[PDB]
Amino acid sequence: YYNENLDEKYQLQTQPYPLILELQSINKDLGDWCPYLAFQHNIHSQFY
Amino acid sequence: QKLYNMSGDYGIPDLFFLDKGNWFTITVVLLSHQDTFTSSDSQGPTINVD
Amino acid sequence: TKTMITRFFQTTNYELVDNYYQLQKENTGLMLLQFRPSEFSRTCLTAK
Amino acid sequence: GPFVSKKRFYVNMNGFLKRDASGKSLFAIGYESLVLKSSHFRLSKSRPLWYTVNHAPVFILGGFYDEKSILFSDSNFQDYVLLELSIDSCWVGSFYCPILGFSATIHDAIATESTLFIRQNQLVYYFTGTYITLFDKSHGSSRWVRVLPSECIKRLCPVYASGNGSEYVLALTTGKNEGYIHIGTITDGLVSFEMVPDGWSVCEKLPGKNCSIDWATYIADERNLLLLVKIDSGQFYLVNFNTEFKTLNILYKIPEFIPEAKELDFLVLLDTVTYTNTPMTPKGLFFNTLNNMLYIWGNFILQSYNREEFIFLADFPKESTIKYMVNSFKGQMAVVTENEEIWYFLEGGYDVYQVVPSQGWETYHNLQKMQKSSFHSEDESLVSLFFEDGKLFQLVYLFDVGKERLVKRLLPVGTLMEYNLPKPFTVVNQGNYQAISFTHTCPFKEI
Amino acid sequence: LWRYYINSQDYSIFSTRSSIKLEYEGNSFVSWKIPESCKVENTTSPKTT
Amino acid sequence: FYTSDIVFIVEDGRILTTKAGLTTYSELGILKDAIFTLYYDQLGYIHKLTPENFDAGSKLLGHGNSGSIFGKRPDLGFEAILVPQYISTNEMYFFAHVPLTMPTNIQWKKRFKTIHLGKTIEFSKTGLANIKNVYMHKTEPVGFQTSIHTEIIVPFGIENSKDSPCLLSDLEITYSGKLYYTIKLLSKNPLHELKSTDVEKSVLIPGYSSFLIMNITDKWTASALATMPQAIKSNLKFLTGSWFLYNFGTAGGRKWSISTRQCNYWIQQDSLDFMSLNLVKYIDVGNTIDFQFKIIPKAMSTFPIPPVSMVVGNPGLVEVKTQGVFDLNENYYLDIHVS
Amino acid sequence: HCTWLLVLNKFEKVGLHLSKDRFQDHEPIDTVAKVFQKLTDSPIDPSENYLSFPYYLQINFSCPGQNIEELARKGHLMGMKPMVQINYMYSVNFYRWEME
Amino acid sequence: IVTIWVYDPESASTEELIWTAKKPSLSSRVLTKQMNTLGQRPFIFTVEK
Ligand SMILES: *[C@@H]1O[C@H](CO)[C@@H](O[C@@H]2O[C@H](CO)[C@@H](O[C@@H]3O[C@H](CO)[C@@H](O)[C@H](O)[C@@H]3O)[C@H](O)[C@H]2NC(C)=O)[C@H](O)[C@H]1NC(C)=O
Ligand SMILES: *[C@@H]1O[C@H](CO)[C@@H](O)[C@H](O)[C@H]1NC(C)=O
Ligand SMILES: *[C@@H]1O[C@H](CO)[C@@H](O)[C@H](O)[C@H]1NC(C)=O
Repeated sequence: YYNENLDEKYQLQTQPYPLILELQSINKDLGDWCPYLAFQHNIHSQFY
Repeated sequence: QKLYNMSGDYGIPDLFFLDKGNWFTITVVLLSHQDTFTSSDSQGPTINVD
Repeated sequence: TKTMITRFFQTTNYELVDNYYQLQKENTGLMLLQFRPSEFSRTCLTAK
Repeated sequence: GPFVSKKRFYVNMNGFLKRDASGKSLFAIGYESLVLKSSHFRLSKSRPLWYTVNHAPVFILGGFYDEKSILFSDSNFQDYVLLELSIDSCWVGSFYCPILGFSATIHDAIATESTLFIRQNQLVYYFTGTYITLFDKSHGSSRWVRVLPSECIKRLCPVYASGNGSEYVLALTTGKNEGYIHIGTITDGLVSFEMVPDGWSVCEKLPGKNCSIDWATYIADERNLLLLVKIDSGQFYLVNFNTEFKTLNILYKIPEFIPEAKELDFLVLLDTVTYTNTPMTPKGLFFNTLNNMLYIWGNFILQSYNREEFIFLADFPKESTIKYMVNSFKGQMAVVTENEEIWYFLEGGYDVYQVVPSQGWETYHNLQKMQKSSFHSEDESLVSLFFEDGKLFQLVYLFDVGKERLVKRLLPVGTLMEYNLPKPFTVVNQGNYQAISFTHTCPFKEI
Repeated sequence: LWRYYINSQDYSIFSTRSSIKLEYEGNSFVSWKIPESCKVENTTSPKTT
Repeated sequence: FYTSDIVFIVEDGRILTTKAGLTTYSELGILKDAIFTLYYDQLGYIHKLTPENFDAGSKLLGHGNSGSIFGKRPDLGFEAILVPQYISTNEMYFFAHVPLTMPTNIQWKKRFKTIHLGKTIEFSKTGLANIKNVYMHKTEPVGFQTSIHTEIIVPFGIENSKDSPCLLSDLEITYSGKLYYTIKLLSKNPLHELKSTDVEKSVLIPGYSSFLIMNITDKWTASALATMPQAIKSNLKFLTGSWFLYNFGTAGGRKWSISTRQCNYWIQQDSLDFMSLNLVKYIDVGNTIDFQFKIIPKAMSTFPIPPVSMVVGNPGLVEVKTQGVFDLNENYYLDIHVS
Repeated sequence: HCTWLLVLNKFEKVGLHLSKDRFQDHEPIDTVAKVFQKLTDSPIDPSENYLSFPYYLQINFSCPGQNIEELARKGHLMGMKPMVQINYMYSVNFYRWEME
Repeated sequence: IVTIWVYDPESASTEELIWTAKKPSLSSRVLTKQMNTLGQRPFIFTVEK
């Protein structure tokens, strides 16, 4: 959040956003689900 | 006589003796419940069990 | 449970051939791979 | 053939016997001229069983009502005997220490390997048995030898472990040498006591006009000596004395009031806490050198990993005071209070479970009484309890008519924990009907 | 318009020992509505835990 | 000798069965014929012999079953009141109710006997348990003389709210005068009440004693007897959804039965020349013979106790050395050397 | 169910008494040489010297509902034999004895 | 040079939560040495190599 007319110490205030929890609340309202239990691999890198 | 290798009692031993760099290992096999893990546990390359 | 193991290799022999440097150049370069499940939807948090 | 369960017995060497002129075996420590009555156990309370852990061949239990008798047992109380001691019962008390009411009972019976110590009315006696597979024949004693003749002993404390091939005992004094305690060494059948804190008393290096020692544990490893000190006002200090060096350092200051925690199970005693109004009463301490664990007990349970930060285990109620505690040295601990109620602690968590007054004990007691057992009666009085290879035994007295007798008996804590019936459950729907399905509390099915 | 804050940016810490700060902005406000499992400190205030 | 079965024919036509070495028995069935005899052939099948009647069995399997001739396996349970009680999550007590002021000579109709040891108890609603011990106690608990310690497999069906409307209320159990127990319904709604058909029912709460509702003295008050009444010493109070009703009574039709269980053990033998059920082995002087068996348990297994008891007929001419170990999946391996 | 019973006997009172004798002798005694002089067809050389411990361990078992003697008779007649394992504990003085 | 200590988000200071702290607080220090007594030590593991 940005707002002028303040004491110069609060003109830029940062607040987190728990997107995962909001998405899970929406999904509980809706009722979708993941088709697989798990998907594992061993690609621990990006450039081989 | 004196027994050196026997098929006696098994299981864990009570007491261990170590001498300058020797080691030992144990294996714990855990049998989990029916639905302990859900699909939210698969976040990356391995499911976290902690 | 389905478990897949895949191996990447080349099968070229460079003995007794002509244009060794040209053949070497023709079998070099970059390529990109990605791994993903068959069908997936929301509520599935797997980074591909 | 038929199946008979595996059993373990102890066949240890008795060293306190002798033979008369007719060739009949007698006891060297006392006369077997007393017959067990039911008035021995009707009013007495339970007492601890003190011995060196894996090395004592003889078990002795003292603390009867008004007699100089002890319960003597070779083996592990599979059989016992009641010996009236041969103590001269002389009196040498005078004004040098305060005079208290005489009591012919035997207090603080300790049985170290090859030597057993007793206390009776501020006097300490020891007897050294003759063992040939341990040491020389001439080291054994012919009668009870009185140690510390010029000192008035208020308490005797045990050392469970052993270091440098020797055993140790502790004596806390009163009247004279208030800040000093005595450390007694047993080596090869020879005992010798030492005035440990040297010339200066420990009250000088500690706040208050004068100080009193209440309890002590001697760590033979590291040569440390941890001790509880009360001061003139009433605050308690846990302090440490080194034996190799001659130094002394304050380790902790016990709070006056217990901390409060409405729903927390463990509380780290920081410098910012909230106190209740009821006072604290530290009674004793216990050090385990296998896991470097320190316990302070009394009206509470304090647990320390190092000797700097302490944890209050809040499951123990503040209205119960721990009379004593025993340890299996394998991760389990039994706490016995003054109402004869028993609690169980496991070192892997932070919970203390009541076992003896409980539903599981009621179910187990009823099931034993309906299987026509011979160890269980409707009227019983706990005499003592101890550990044996990880199994918690208790020696108890059965008061029922026709079978008034002292028996040792298992206390299976796993069965009691399984039989504790009030547990979470759900009214599940199965087979187009309903059922009581108990929710699983363990995190894993099998190991 | 209301929201909730938690003390950790990581959500692999989020469990039953965490605290959730509920904040409401608006002219009209009566109370909070929670299940019987959860408790709220000072259930009439707009900024609560 | 094949299948090691034993059958006794007792007058009134009952047939008792067992296997050799076993210390229990079952009841195969009944047969009211005038003259008959029973015959086991080489393969283990059982025949009934009568003039112009050589019957082999209605249903025939691959192996030599001993109950082919009988139609349906009999119910081994009697007609009495069974009051249950939890002792753990998977263990249960059933108490048998002998009524008061009733004759001594006819007592045996309302008691658990030794036949029921090793059987299973089944409920018509749902549920199934296996009997593992039978206790007799004629004096200390009043109204109950025998009980069975069983292990729960399928966790039984509880009583509905439509058939019994007292469940939607708060209970209060107080000690009555001589030995009864007054059960009062705190909620005085005239919709709930206590119906007259709710007699000979068991009210239980998991964690306390169970009660058998014997008399109804009011529209919201019953009088009941208590199983193990020695652990109350107080007054009790419960909530709406914390206590449950069970109908194990004989009124309106008894709905519980006792019958034999299915096979629970497998014996694996990978070595040939030992697969026969009958074996004769010779040994000369000095020479020894050894054999090894595997036991796979299909159900809960005896972990400390080995599941095989072995006896030797004449031990004075033979020397038998046995080794036996368990496993993780609870398989049991044993080997025997004989000289 | 059925449980073991173990008692201590003297060397000269093996069958005469079934009561308890206490562990009072800590040296081995030499009343066994005459028996070993008669083992002429056994691999017992006269040069080696034998002498016995005092005391025996006497074992039976008891199981409720039956008496001890017929239980022992049945156990013998069915092939049963007790197996005994003795473990010794080392002393505190490791400066005079070894830890083994 | 990196300095590492352990902290609990429920009972840490306000500075340790906005990533502005320079010295561990009382709770963080006590928890850190209690974890060290049980034998816990951190290490930094590079990802690309
Ligand atoms: C099975 O073993 C037990 C012990 O290992 C035997 O029990 C013991 O039997 C003897 C009988 O000779 C009992 O001795 C009696 O002692 C009293 C008092 O000392 C004495 O007055 C009697 O004259 C007699 O000597 C002994 O008390 C008893 N011990 C126990 C613990 O019960 C038992 O006899 C053995 N069974 C068989 C069939 O041999
Ligand atoms: C010495 O300390 C004890 C308590 O340890 C106290 O009772 C006594 O009054 C003290 N002596 C003096 C002179 O204050
Ligand atoms: C109590 O039970 C007896 C015996 O069946 C019966 O005669 C009596 O009427 C009952 N009384 C009540 C109030 O149910």
